Amino acid sequence: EVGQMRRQWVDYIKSMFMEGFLDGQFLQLQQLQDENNPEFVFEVVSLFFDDSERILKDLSFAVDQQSIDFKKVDAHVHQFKGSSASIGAQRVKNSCVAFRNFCEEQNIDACRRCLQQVKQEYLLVKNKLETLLRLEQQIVAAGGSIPM
Repeated sequence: EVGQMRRQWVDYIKSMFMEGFLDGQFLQLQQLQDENNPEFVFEVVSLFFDDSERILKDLSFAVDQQSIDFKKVDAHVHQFKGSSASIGAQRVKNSCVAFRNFCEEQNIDACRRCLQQVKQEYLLVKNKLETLLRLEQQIVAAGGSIPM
C-alpha cells in the first residue's frame, strides 16, 4: 500500500497548496532536505510550532485587555508573520498582515477578531502539517520515497 500512500500524499499536499495553507516557501524548505538530512522539514516545522504557541499565548492575553498596547502587539504579530511566511504558512502570514492593519488603526475589536482568525489559521495548518508529516513517515518506513 506504499503506492496508495504516495497517491494520498500527492492529493493531500495538493489540497494544502490549492486552498492556500502552503505556498512556495514550503517547497523551498523541501529543497534543503535530502537523504543526507531527511528530517530537516520536520525539525523546522517543530521549531515554528513551539515559537508560535508562545506568541499566541502572549497575544491573546495582550489583546483581551481593556486597553491594548498596540505597539507591543504589532511587534509580536510582525514576528509571527515572518516565521509563518518562512515555512510557507501563507494563510497564517496573510492573517498576520490583516492583523497589523487593525493594529495600526488601533481598533480593539478588530484586533481581537483578527487574533481569533490568526489562531484558527495556525491550528488548521498545524493539524494538516502533522497529518502530512505522519503520512511521510509511514511512506518512508514502508520503503517508499516521498513523491515530487
